[PDB]
Amino acid sequence: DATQLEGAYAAAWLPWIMIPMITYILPFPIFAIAFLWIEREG
Amino acid sequence: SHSVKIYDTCIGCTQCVRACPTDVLEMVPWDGCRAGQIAASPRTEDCVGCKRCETACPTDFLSIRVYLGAETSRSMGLAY
Amino acid sequence: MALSDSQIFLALALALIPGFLALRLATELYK
Amino acid sequence: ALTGSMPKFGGSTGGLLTAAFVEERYAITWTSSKEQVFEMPTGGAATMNEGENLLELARKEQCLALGAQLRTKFKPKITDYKIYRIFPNGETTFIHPADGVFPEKVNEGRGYSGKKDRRIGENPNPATIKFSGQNTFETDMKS
Amino acid sequence: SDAYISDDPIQPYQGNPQLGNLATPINSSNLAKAFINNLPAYRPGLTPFLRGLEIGMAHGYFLVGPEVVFGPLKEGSHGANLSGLITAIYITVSACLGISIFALATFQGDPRGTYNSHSRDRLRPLRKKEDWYQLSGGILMGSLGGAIFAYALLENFELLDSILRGAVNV
Amino acid sequence: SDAYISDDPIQPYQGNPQLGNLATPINSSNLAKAFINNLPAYRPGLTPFLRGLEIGMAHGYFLVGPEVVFGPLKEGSHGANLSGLITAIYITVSACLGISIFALATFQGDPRGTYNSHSRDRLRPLRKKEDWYQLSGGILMGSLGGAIFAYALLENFELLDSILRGAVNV
Ligand code: CLA
Ligand code: CLA
Ligand code: CLA
Ligand code: CLA
Ligand code: CLA
Ligand SMILES: CCCCCCCCCCCCCCCC(=O)OC[C@H](COP(=O)(O)OC[C@@H](O)CO)OC(=O)CCCCCCCCCCCCCCC
Ligand SMILES: CC1=C(/C=C/C(C)=C/C=C/C(C)=C/C=C/C=C(C)/C=C/C=C(C)/C=C/C2=C(C)CCCC2(C)C)C(C)(C)CCC1
Ligand SMILES: CC1=C(/C=C/C(C)=C/C=C/C(C)=C/C=C/C=C(C)/C=C/C=C(C)/C=C/C2=C(C)CCCC2(C)C)C(C)(C)CCC1
Ligand SMILES: CC1=C(/C=C/C(C)=C/C=C\C(C)=C\C=C/C=C(C)/C=C/C=C(C)/C=C/C2=C(C)CCCC2(C)C)C(C)(C)CCC1
Ligand code: SF4
Ligand code: SF4
Repeated sequence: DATQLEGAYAAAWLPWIMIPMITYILPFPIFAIAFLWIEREG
Repeated sequence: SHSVKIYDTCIGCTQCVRACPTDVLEMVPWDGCRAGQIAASPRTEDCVGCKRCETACPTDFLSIRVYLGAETSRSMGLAY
Repeated sequence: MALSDSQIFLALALALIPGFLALRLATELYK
Repeated sequence: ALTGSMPKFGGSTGGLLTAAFVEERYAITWTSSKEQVFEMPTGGAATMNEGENLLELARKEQCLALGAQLRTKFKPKITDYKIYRIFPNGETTFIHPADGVFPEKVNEGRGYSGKKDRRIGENPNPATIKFSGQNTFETDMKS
Repeated sequence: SDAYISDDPIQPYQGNPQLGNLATPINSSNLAKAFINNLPAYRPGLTPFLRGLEIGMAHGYFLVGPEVVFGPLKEGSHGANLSGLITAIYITVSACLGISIFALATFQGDPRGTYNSHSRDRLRPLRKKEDWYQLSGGILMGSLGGAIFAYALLENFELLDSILRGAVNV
Repeated sequence: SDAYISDDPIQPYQGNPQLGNLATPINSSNLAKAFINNLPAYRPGLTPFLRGLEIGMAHGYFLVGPEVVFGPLKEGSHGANLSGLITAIYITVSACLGISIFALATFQGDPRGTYNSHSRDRLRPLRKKEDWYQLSGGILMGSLGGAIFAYALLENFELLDSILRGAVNV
């Protein structure tokens, strides 16, 4: 029946790439950008 | 740095100066009380904020107040 | 009836307007 | 530039770290009449030499804790200690005693540096110094 | 009386008893120093890129294994080696992004702490940001290469096994 | 009368109205500068090798795709990914040969144009030939690695697909 993740909805390939980007690809760049922002010197 | 303020209810008992672990306080001549002395806080860049000076004060209310302010590496008591 | 792929892509493209308006308001409020 | 033998001590993990050499170090010098054991403010027991001793510590509070130990835990008292602040360029600054007496006594010439002629319960109440920058004790009036 | 008057195995660090360390056999013996001081982080004379390259090779190599044996793909050989390879790749890229942003944040004017010009830390010898960027590039290159070398040895384990048993001499 | 008497959004470049540029929102806003000045070509402090390494990684990665989808081998997965990989490899080696010969021809004595010692170009900061050779080596290393990383992700697309659908948790 459900051997893997599926989408019975329109553009069901979008979770497949959106969950990696939002959750483990773009976050460490965002953390690096915020760390460089809070540690930059006057 | 913290702000240590001394008010005119001071009686020059020196107990705040003796209780300071970091030597912020000293006694200066006043002629505003009969001891002839009043506390002063010039080296308030050294103040850690322990408020031992306030615990040592006998006047009600206190003649010395410490206001914890901007934290530096000296007021945080950091040996690292 | 169910939504189409083009209806999801319209949403994705149209949310770029609040997405960059939000960035403009965030930088106008000056961190 | 500072005179004195380092006290006889085996070393500890409680001593100087990076911040000693990149921010500031303190030194305390004192003269003892005999070679005798004191407690390091960093933990442990060291031996002060007969004569002039010089010890580098990380904080001014450690130098003042040692000095309070010297003048209270020893008979005769050691009251001639001097505390200096050492900067990373090597610059040494004599800080304690700031005058040359001892803060607990009263010297003619020190000068007021925290005095506020008030009575605490009459600071300006905060509604009036809102968008000013001053906060309630760094002011000049009395309400 | 006895405080540094008898000569013991544990000495003050660098002969200074007011330093916050002790000279114990683990940080001061000839074997411990000969091992540590010749590790790529501390080997004398090396450029930061070569230090980082050797650190990365050694690191990306062993980082493949934990997910090959324990990962979600462990029931099958090919997927297990791929999951270990991409885990090593991700950990390498995250660690090198951290090295780069450490160098970016630390070396701003005269740095604070051990990378200040007045610092006496013997255990942190990369004093310049150029050293840190060369190290980051080297660790990235070496670690990604060592990870794919471990991956290639695990993918061809059937061949490497038949070789090391002499099964190729028929 | 009105020529630089009213204060407009478009200013002279660097406050100099006799320079051949204008300060528009695309070359002078805080968002545009924050993006461009922190790109690896312009990020402050970086060694040329690390600049080139990150440029190459990003570049060799996307250069695999056009031939995978559109190439002569596109009717089959394995050959399409191989044609994309070798296209990225060839474009990388050609571009880095060009970087090397640009540095070889330009930096001869005092160079002419923007790499002359008197040049004021803010947009071309690799003033030395050593910077250009370190950049060429880094772009080559990073681009060949990013190309084979994209190739390895496309070869194992069946596995990466079953992973990202949770099909490996049976
Ligand atoms: C209703 C929500 C709200 C609103 C209207 C504001 C509005 C404002 N904030 Mg803010 N803020 C918020 C929520 C909000 N904040 C929350 C929940 C936090 C805690 C994280 C903060 C922490 C914060 C700080 C430290 C500062 C502000 C500041 C400001 C002012 C300047 C604008 C700005 O820089 O953006 C705000 C900057 C941010 C970074 C907002 C954080 C956005 C979210 C919460 C972070 C989530 C990150 C997440 C891990 C993403 C990673 C994954 C990714 C791939 C999706 C402005 C008036 C700045 C100021 O000048 O004060 C006057 C200032 O420096 N805020
Ligand atoms: C704030 C409302 C909101 C919330 C809580 C979510 C939550 C979610 N979305 Mg969704 N989304 C939203 C609005 C929202 N969405 C809108 C308005 C659109 C139309 C463009 C979409 C389009 C969208 C797609 C295509 C997908 C999701 C998906 C998801 C799921 C995974 C996370 C993700 O991939 O993000 C992806 C987000 C986007 C592509 C655009 C997000 C735009 C919103 C408006 C940002 C909201 C910012 C917020 C207001 C600021 C808060 C500040 C801070 C303090 C938190 C998650 C349950 C995934 C899913 O379905 O999982 C199975 C999926 O792939 N969303
Ligand atoms: C969770 C912990 C964990 C787990 C599950 C593993 C799992 C694994 N490790 Mg690993 N490892 C770990 C922690 C772990 N390790 C730690 C903490 C270290 C110390 C840093 C190591 C160091 C290590 C090394 C050096 C090797 C492994 C190898 C392996 C693989 C076993 C051999 C094999 O499958 O094929 C059989 C073996 C082969 C097919 C190759 C045989 C080895 C060749 C002939 C020589 C390798 C070069 C050699 C290291 C050069 C030395 C350089 C210099 C020091 C002289 C396996 C998947 C091996 C491997 O990765 O295979 C590719 C391997 O060589 N591990
Ligand atoms: C520390 C506790 C712990 C341990 C041992 C594990 C272990 C494991 N987890 Mg788990 N996990 C944990 C906590 C833990 N988890 C928590 C708190 C959560 C959230 C609730 C999860 C959520 C989670 C999920 C969703 C999954 C796992 C999975 C796994 C498995 C593979 C993951 C892996 O190998 O990563 C890689 C490990 C490394 C890259 C490095 C390992 C550390 C090395 C070995 C240290 C070696 C030090 C060395 C000895 C010192 C050297 C000394 C020197 C002198 C040489 C593995 C058996 C996966 C699985 O499929 O299960 C089978 C999986 O999908 N975990
Ligand atoms: C002719 C134009 C053209 C064509 C035909 C393609 C075709 C392709 N592109 Mg490409 N691309 C193009 C132009 C083009 N591109 C341009 C102009 C850019 C901007 C520079 C990109 C940037 C780009 C990226 C970033 C990626 C692609 C990918 C792909 C492949 C699609 C996904 C896939 O097959 O498997 C499905 C996807 C996967 C198997 C991997 C999923 C992505 C993982 C989870 C994360 C990737 C790492 C991420 C980029 C890290 C970000 C770093 C930093 C920015 C934060 C495909 C062959 C993907 C790819 O190459 O796959 C290897 C991909 O990741 N393209
Ligand atoms: C939600 C989908 C995925 C999220 C990924 C992106 C998340 C945000 C990434 C942050 C990059 C911004 C860097 C600003 C860089 C910049 O321009 O600096 C501007 C300002 C300070 O800049 P300075 O004045 O120092 O600029 C000087 C130099 O730039 C040159 O003079 O920084 C901020 O305002 C921080 C506040 C931003 C707060 C952001 C939160 C608002 C949410 C925005 C939503 C974005 C959606 C975009 C896609 C539609
Ligand atoms: C402390 C000690 C110990 C330990 C040790 C250890 C920890 C180990 C190890 C180990 C290891 C961990 C090793 C490693 C390694 C490695 C290697 C050997 C590498 C490599 C590589 C390569 C060769 C790569 C290549 C490449 C590149 C780079 C590019 C492209 C791709 C390729 C693949 C080609 C003991 C106790 C025992 C004793 C002694 C001392
Ligand atoms: C402007 C902009 C944009 C765009 C962006 C883009 C254009 C993108 C992209 C992207 C990309 C294009 C990305 C990339 C990447 C990459 C990577 C991630 C890499 C890698 C790699 C690796 C990891 C490699 C490795 C190796 C080596 C080196 C050696 C040996 C082999 C191997 C494989 C291991 C938008 C509008 C959206 C928004 C924002 C801004
Ligand atoms: C264009 C195009 C496209 C694409 C699209 C895409 C790829 C996208 C994306 C994306 C998206 C869809 C996005 C978005 C967004 C974001 C947002 C929407 C946001 C937000 C937020 C907010 C609202 C903010 C808030 C705040 C404030 C206010 C301040 C600060 C703090 C905070 C952060 C809290 C298509 C093909 C379809 C169509 C054609 C063309
Ligand atoms: S708060 Fe502590 S350190 Fe500060 S003046 Fe009072 S007693 Fe001295
Ligand atoms: S303890 Fe109080 S009353 Fe005594 S000298 Fe100090 S401030 Fe004055």
